[PDB]
Amino acid sequence: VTYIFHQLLDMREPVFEFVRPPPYHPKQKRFPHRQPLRYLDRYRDSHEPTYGIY
Amino acid sequence: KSKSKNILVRMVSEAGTGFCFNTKRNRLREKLTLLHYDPVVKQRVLFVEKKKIRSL
Amino acid sequence: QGGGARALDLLRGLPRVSLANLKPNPGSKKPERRPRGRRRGRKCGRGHKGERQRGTRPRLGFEGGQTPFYIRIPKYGFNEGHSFRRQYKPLSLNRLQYLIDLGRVDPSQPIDLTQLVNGRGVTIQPLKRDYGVQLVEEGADTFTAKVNIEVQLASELAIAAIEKNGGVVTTAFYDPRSLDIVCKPVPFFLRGQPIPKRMLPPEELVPYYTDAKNRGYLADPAKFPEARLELARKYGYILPDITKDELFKMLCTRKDPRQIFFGLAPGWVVNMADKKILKPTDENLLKYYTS
Amino acid sequence: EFKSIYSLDKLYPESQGSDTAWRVPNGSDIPLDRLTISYCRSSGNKVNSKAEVRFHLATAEWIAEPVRQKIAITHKNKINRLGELILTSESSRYQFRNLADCLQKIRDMITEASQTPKEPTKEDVKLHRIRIENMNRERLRQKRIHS
Amino acid sequence: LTYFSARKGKRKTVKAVIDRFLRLHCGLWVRRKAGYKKKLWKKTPARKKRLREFVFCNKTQSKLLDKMTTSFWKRRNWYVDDPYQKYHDRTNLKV
RNA sequence: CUCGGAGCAGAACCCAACCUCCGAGCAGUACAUGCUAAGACUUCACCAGUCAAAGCGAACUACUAUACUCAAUUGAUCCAAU
Ligand SMILES: [K+]
Ligand SMILES: [K+]
Ligand SMILES: [K+]
Ligand SMILES: [Mg+2]
Ligand SMILES: [Mg+2]
Ligand SMILES: [Mg+2]
Ligand SMILES: [Mg+2]
Ligand SMILES: [Mg+2]
Repeated sequence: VTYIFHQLLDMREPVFEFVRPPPYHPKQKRFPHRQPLRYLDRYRDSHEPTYGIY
Repeated sequence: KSKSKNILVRMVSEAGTGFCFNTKRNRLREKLTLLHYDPVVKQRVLFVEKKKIRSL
Repeated sequence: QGGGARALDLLRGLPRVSLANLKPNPGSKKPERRPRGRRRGRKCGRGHKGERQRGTRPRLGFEGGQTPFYIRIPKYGFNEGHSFRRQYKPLSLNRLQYLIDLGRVDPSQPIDLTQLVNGRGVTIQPLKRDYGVQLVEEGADTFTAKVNIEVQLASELAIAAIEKNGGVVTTAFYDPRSLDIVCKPVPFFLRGQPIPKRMLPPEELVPYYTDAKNRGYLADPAKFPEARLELARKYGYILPDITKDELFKMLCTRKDPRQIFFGLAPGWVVNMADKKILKPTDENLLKYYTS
Repeated sequence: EFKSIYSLDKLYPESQGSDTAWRVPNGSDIPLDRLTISYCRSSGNKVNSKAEVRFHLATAEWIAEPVRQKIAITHKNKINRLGELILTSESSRYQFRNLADCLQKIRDMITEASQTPKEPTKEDVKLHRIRIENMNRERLRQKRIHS
Repeated sequence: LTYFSARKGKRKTVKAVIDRFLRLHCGLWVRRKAGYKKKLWKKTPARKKRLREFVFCNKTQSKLLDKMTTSFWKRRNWYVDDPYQKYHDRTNLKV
């Protein structure tokens, strides 16, 4: 099929991917009582340490 | 309280990993040898009863 | 310009400001409440009988006899040894670049804790088990300054950022006494004590500071060229030849492992009043301070 | 100048010299000049950034010709119409780490091609279904009555 | 609680608290589960996993523990390689 | 004097009496009753308790196989033993 796109149709080959809906999480609360420590990771964008103003 | 039937024993892995798990056995039966999953070696291995923990 | 000029010409036509016409700003003086009168008297907000009104309710944390929350939870060593844990104030490359751009830290001279503290770049608390500064990678993408900087800890990516721009980074240990002195030298000089020697790292930290990967100050200089080249390869930049730089001598300036300050040796007494330096000549003293 | 018993000269007498630690070793696998490195923001706004490294695989002379031909087959899905092998990493906030990831992928590609591993890898689940489907497609294949 | 000590006239910490709870700088308190080392032979795997979790306290308990500890225990610490470093700061928290 | 089922309490939940009845303080089979993790339930607080997709690792192409049958079948912290 790459030959058809590149040679016959004279175009770049379109590639597609099956994308799943983003996972659901309930609204984050200030005191997540009785939830495990990993609760906080569910609402974290990045995995690399942050240092704020410092 | 007086009644007594089973006992709790420590089953120790024969793989030398030191992994142990506790199981219940009848007091009047012979020492247990069981095939149980050992996380250290990550596959099922033989376990042999070593000590009685308590009376159940 | 309706503010400054309108507020002062309008004062010309008002009575003189005196001790008889002053008042606090509204909202700064909340009223005081007294147990007098119908509203606030009688039981005076204490309720009726019980321990409440009499002032004898149990201690904080007591739950009426039920095994309290703060006791029925099992003990666990979350905070075990907290007071003996080493701490390092983070210094980001963003903050370091910011300080250089504003003239608060001078990149033309070696940068150590003293210069960082004097520029009010970082605040170190030796009494709170701070052992110095840790250079963190935040801001590496936009860090452009060429510096010779001495820190206590440095991340691999932070080291790469310093050395891609042609700078030099070294990791240097300071014991608690030395750290206090190097951070606030003037208070130390007013004690009239000879400059002490900097102690060696504890045994558990000797591997860190004797390793070229961390640019340890006790590491073999012959191993630095390879370590510097590895980071250049890993992060896709060309290692500059700093030997050809005009600031090469400054970039190489490093403290002796027993030296707290550049140009000052252990056992010297600083006479600030007379702006002099006293050096001991006794052989036994010189052996002690040089060992 | 102050020198104590723990001076680097005394600790490492063989490594003396002001230039010892600052020399660049003369004796270079991936030439950065030959790579086109671009930086953008991945879905940014998403916190992580993106680094892209693209080079013309066939023209690249720093890769052995047999290695060039085996990479083109294995990673045909990463080669565009112009013939440039495009690698992208967006796993970090820092452009440095993203570029380092892309460069390591190039080094892994060359290593895998040269290794020529004959070890039988474990079949993935998606591949298992395709194997059955390919088997039945061959089973429907016919031959001409009169060839 | 000792609100004013006889020697310093200062508030004191209840050390029973320090031995059981971790305070994250954002205000959250972490604890272990009661009974997580008790009679494991009679408890199911799912229950035992629940008992091993490190969990957060509620608002009321957090307020209580804050009162039972002095300011020293609420400062921002920079321990080297702290396992809990990431959890000291909240992210994407609304209201 | 703790725990479970039923009536009072007829239909979401909850609901008392020195109210009316019956029970529990185990047993049996497994030895992956391994690990891990979305989202939820909750005995009116807390503590405790309960159910779980996906995933890893197993089992598996005969086993209503995947959080065992079972209603309750139970005991915090400190401390002790190891
Ligand atoms: K009143
Ligand atoms: K009233
Ligand atoms: K503790
Ligand atoms: Mg009256
Ligand atoms: Mg009265
Ligand atoms: Mg009363
Ligand atoms: Mg509830
Ligand atoms: Mg599943």
